[PDB]
Amino acid sequence: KVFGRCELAAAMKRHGLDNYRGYSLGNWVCAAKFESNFNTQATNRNTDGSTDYGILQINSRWWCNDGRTPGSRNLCNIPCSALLSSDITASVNCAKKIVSDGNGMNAWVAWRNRCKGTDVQAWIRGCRL
Ligand SMILES: [Cl-]
Ligand SMILES: [Cl-]
Ligand SMILES: [Cl-]
Ligand SMILES: [Cl-]
Ligand SMILES: [Cl-]
Ligand SMILES: [Cl-]
Ligand SMILES: [Cl-]
Ligand SMILES: [Cl-]
Ligand SMILES: [Cl-]
Ligand SMILES: [Cl-]
Ligand SMILES: [Cl-]
Ligand SMILES: [Cl-]
Ligand SMILES: [Cl-]
Ligand SMILES: [Cl-]
Ligand code: NA
Repeated sequence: KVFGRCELAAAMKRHGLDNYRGYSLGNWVCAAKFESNFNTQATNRNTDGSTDYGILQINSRWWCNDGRTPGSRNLCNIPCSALLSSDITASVNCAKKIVSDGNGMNAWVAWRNRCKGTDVQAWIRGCRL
């Protein structure tokens, strides 16, 4: 599914991401924009052989099982395929675990490089929330 901006903002808020670990909704929307362009089916292969999956490009090195990442973990206890669903529940639940791991949203390199410190409220401006 490719979400609309405000559509995704509303979904993330309904799943409790808004201000989760202190990160306002626009941080999450911004991250999803640059990770996936709001496409739940986004995948991308890393240099190390892991793969990032879904709206928030969650990686198989730690977070999910794809059967093809040697030595990896599955700390969200999900198949990585769950992260590609039109239903964002699994991506959100797993993102809550990631952002709690100690480095906050810096776990998303793209967040650090493109969202951190910017006017992230722009990403939710206008939306009925
Ligand atoms: Cl929308
Ligand atoms: Cl947009
Ligand atoms: Cl918020
Ligand atoms: Cl915001
Ligand atoms: Cl990489
Ligand atoms: Cl597993
Ligand atoms: Cl497997
Ligand atoms: Cl594996
Ligand atoms: Cl393969
Ligand atoms: Cl594990
Ligand atoms: Cl599995
Ligand atoms: Cl959803
Ligand atoms: Cl889940
Ligand atoms: Cl933090
Ligand atoms: Na894994």
